[PDB]
Amino acid sequence: MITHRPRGIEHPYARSLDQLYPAIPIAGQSLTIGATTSGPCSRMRCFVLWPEHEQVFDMSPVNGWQTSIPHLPDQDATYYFEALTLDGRTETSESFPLTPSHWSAEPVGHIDIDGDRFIPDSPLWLVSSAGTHRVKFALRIEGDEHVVGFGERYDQLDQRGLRLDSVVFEQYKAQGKHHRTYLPMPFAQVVNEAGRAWGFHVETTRRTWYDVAATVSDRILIEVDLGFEAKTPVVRVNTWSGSPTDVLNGFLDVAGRPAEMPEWIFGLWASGNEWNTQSLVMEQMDRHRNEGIPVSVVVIEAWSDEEGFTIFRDARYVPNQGQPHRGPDFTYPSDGAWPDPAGMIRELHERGIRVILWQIPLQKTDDDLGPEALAQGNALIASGHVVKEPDGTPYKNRGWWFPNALMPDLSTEAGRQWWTEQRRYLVEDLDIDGFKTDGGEHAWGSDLRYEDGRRGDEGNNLYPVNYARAYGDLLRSAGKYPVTFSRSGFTGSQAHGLYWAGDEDSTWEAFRSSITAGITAGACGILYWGWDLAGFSGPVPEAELYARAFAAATFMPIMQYHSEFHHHELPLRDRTPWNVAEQTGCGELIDLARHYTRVREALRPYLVAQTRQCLQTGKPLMRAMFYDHADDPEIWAHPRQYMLGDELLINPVTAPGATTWTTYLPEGQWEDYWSGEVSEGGHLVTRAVGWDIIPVYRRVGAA
Ligand SMILES: OC[C@H]1O[C@H](OC[C@H]2O[C@H](O)[C@H](O)[C@@H](O)[C@@H]2O)[C@H](O)[C@@H](O)[C@@H]1O
Ligand SMILES: [Ca+2]
Ligand SMILES: [Ca+2]
Ligand SMILES: [Ca+2]
Repeated sequence: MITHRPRGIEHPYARSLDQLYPAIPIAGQSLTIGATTSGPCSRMRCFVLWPEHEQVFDMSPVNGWQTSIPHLPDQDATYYFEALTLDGRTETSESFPLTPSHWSAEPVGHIDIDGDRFIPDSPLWLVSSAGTHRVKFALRIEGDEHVVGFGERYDQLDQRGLRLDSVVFEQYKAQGKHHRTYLPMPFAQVVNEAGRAWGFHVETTRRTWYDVAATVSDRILIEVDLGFEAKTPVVRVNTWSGSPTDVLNGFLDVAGRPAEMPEWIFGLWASGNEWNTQSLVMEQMDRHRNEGIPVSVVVIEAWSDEEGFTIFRDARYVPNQGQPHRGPDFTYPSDGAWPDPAGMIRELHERGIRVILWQIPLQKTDDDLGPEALAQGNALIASGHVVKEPDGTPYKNRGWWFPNALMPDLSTEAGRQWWTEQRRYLVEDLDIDGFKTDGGEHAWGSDLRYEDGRRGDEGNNLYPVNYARAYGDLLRSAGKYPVTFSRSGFTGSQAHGLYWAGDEDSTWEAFRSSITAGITAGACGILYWGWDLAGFSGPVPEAELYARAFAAATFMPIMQYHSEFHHHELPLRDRTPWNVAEQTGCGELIDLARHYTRVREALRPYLVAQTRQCLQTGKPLMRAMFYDHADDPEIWAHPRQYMLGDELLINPVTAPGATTWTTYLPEGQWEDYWSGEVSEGGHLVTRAVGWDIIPVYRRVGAA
């Protein structure tokens, strides 16, 4: 048969071979029409039925076929495809509607917005006979203003001069180079060089695009998807002005505010994907103890049966019909991977170490699965609590990671509870302390259905917010802090747990990119942020990178090392101080990890106290210079310097071969963290940088 889907697979940054490009066809511009066949074909044509004119296009093959209409007429039409199979059948497709759109400056909708930066007659509305699909409007920016926000960004702090968008996506590595993110938000601050700021927030969970004075040097062009249903269009844009802090506080009053968190999150977090037995985990924690490199949290990713992510690997149990297990349901073989998971967790607690288990918001449907995971899958579908296609059947994951997996519907209390009830015994009976809530970026499709009544145009970006929320609520209901550790999010994510910057190679550019990610994330109210120090993917980082990154990571909100799955191949890829020391032949890295973990522990009361202040003030912890020094033009030339709380100015060393490093100190008296040497502000200062030093300066208080 012939397959044609007007929007295609709806990969946000890519197009399939069976769609219209553009997906919302535009009168005047060109229209590319693709379709696929399930068997081989010698020929295919596209018939287009306008009122008085018929046209037939000989499509060219890329089993994909394609043609294009160079200048699209402004009339409603219909189209269908005719293919000739190699065996001589003529196949014919369904009938499809073509309703070309145009931009009009007529008051089709209303943009509800205050403040004097809105351009009164900039609104353009993309309209057809089907309705109103997108709006395009503008805000003016002045020659001394800088733009920071749009969530976690990996390319640069100041977004002025760039074209970007805000859609949840998984960009596997090089997020900076590709200009994408796991955690965007349709919000930004605009900060001038006299200390005053304004901000804006497009109140939607639909996709938004921004041209931040790239095309028009004094205009921020905003484009907003109005969505599948296409209803009289009203777009609400919240706005604030005052100090940079007033503006971020504005947004948090709407979006949500960070939670209180227990002090144990500020110790070193140990992680490695190939710690996949109880003995591998304990071997590493005993090594931490014996080396004097204290760890406060261990993350176990490869803990489960790798089918349902609810049961420890090799656990034995009576089969359930998909209802939740309790802890006494399980017997653990002595010679299995996890002989006594409750015993591991108890012992680790007795040592002061908390345990976190990886989770994914996907239910595998491989044909390899055992009976328990199939039953768990059928029970999820049977509950109704599954994201659905327009036809009502379950959404099958369109990615190549976990292909065709189901996606639990976490849009309602009942669906979140259904999903997390399967995991409750882990918290209540085995006593885990939290979850690495990975993923959430898998929902592609404008026309998907959620139980809250949203379609995919609004629900898909909202998914990771609901997802982190789900597990937080599980943990609260079990008497524990909502320590979730997530990589994706949206407006609302501020209130739900901790965040890390995702997947990167072990490179200097990724180190730089990660700093930028933490600062930008802080600037949109993601307070509890971390990253995989020195990178998690590929060969172990070179010694110099690990040294510089470990140092930097000591002065960031969440400090952890992690390593990617590598099939248990050789050499070992752990980012442990000892493995990186052995692979690099630099035994000194173990001492250095001792040194900086001692600094980390001494830093913990400051991290606790400054976090508490951040909750009241609204200011980030990992804090861009403009929050306290926006009246100093010179801060913008040093965008990878940042404040850690009110008192410390941090400047990581991000270049190999560096023996000195230069820092810009803002106005005031400053004190070298390591030597006590006093410098006066308003000046550049230079520091020797042995690997035991990262430039850090403390404000000099009154005597
Ligand atoms: O064993 C659990 C799980 O491990 C790997 O995935 C973990 C990986 O997922 C994302 O990429 C995160 O961003 C990383 O930090 C994590 O290490 C395997 O790929 C997966 O198949 C397996 O189920
Ligand atoms: Ca049972
Ligand atoms: Ca005790
Ligand atoms: Ca198979």
